[PDB]
Amino acid sequence: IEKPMSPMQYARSGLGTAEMNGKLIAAGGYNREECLRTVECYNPHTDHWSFLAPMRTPRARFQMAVLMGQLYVVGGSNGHSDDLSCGEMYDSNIDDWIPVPELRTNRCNAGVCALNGKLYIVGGSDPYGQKGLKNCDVFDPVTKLWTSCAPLNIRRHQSAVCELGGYLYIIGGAESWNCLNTVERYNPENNTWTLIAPMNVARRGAGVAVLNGKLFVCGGFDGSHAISCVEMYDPTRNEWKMMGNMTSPRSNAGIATVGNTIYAVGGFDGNEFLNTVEVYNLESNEWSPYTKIFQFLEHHHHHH
Repeated sequence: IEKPMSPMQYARSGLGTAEMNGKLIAAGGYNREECLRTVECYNPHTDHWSFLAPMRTPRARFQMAVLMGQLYVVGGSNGHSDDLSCGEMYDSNIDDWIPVPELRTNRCNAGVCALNGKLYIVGGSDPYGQKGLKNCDVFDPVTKLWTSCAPLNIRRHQSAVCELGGYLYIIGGAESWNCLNTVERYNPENNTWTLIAPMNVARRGAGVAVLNGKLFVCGGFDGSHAISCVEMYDPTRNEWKMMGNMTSPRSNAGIATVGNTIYAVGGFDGNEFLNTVEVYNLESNEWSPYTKIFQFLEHHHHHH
């Protein structure tokens, strides 16, 4: 009737995550052992993880966006001594990755996000530098043409990015070794970045999920700890609020909304690389690694 959620097969950090067909996608990332090209997929109804088609090459320190029902991955790094990594598009119907040569780059830890049918690429860094980038560039996957975009006010990498209400929010990150609690909002109507209410806690490698028309920033690294703090942002009020803490501290983990439940997966807890998963509960304001098993013949469930 109730069980702790099945962890991933591989421990992952610096992974990309996204929702698709009511399932949680966890692509790539790395750990103390290796870099990953495998893509895992959690079915909440059956509480099983399964593999999607692997990426062309191992990819970590990258971000993933959904654009018109399709996953795009941009940037990242490997252990193959090859800065260049072609962009990849995932067709959910075929279960295979399509190359997008126009998205080939060596940019790492950049915010990758969709908005008005275009793919935004914000901040990040060359795979060796710690100094951030202000750069913003827009890719139209239909016309395959790039277009210029106003730069950030503050250079940053490992920021959490997301789209809500037709604006982009870039959240925290790091400038050199300095973690940021600053948050910038992009307005595509007049091409501007605005500094909005900062977070309570400065974070790099934090994750974000949009739910109930609000942003839920979860985890990251505050210059000392890999933390488990969660603070929400309410656009209509322009202010942050500390929420229930994750059951594990996670930096550079995977944060995404699947259905109307926020999921947290993988990450680095300060000592070990994680493969665990947990969910947030909105009304109760609590995280839990437990899930209630779906039975369906009398007492029969997918765990036999």
